[PDB]
Amino acid sequence: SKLFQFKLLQSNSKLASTLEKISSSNKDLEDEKMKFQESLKKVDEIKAQ
Amino acid sequence: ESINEFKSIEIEMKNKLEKLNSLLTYIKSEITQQEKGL
Amino acid sequence: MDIDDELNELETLIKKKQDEKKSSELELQKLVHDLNKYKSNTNNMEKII
Repeated sequence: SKLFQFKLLQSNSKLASTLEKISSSNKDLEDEKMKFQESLKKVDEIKAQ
Repeated sequence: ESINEFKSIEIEMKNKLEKLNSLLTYIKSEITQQEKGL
Repeated sequence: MDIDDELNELETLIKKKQDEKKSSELELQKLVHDLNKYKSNTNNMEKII
């Protein structure tokens, strides 16, 4: 049971690390979406030109 | 600029797929922690 | 001259269409990269059977 508790703590740490990685990936995706919106605004400016 | 925007949209779709895979893996790892109560 | 221009325009449109197809090609693999894999997962379940 002590070994199972240790394994559960390790699994919780791994899940926290995976959640942090997923949060960083979501932040990168949001930055990419903002860059795409800026590119769309530049395309609209080019259409006006 | 339009070609670059299309490439950026494709890269964003790939990154979103990777993030969805990572989120599914994290959800599986969190669901695998049900035995922590015992 | 007019005819030439028209032809060029058509070609341009065709090019754009091809580009779209290329994007679809990515999708044509992306979900597929998991889709059959999902079936493979079911195959693992079949092993349990």
